[PDB]
Amino acid sequence: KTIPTFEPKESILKKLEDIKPEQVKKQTKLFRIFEPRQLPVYRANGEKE
Amino acid sequence: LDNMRKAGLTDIPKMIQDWLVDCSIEKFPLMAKIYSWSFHVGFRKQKMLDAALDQLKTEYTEDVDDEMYREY
Repeated sequence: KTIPTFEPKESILKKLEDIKPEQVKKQTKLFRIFEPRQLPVYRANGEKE
Repeated sequence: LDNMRKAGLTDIPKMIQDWLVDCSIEKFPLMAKIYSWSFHVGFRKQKMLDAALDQLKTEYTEDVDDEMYREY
């Protein structure tokens, strides 16, 4: 029998003695946004080195 | 009352129809009397299967509200 599936949001709780303090962020690799890359280059008049 | 007559009852629809002409409470215990004469006919001792299947017929639908069930 295909019963419908009523899902509340359920608002997951704790109490104060069971609140875990925090977990420190220790750093992984150095958070780069840019990196180098080889590209070709073209002298003035347009042609290539 | 049409079902009542269709089942084969003649005098007792007549008592319930001629009572409504006045709707008095002095003749009304008759109704109560009738309401007790129905349950002194016996039990409808049917089968376990079909008696469960009187209850175990379900019509569950994806057209109801959600505003209702959450408040419920």
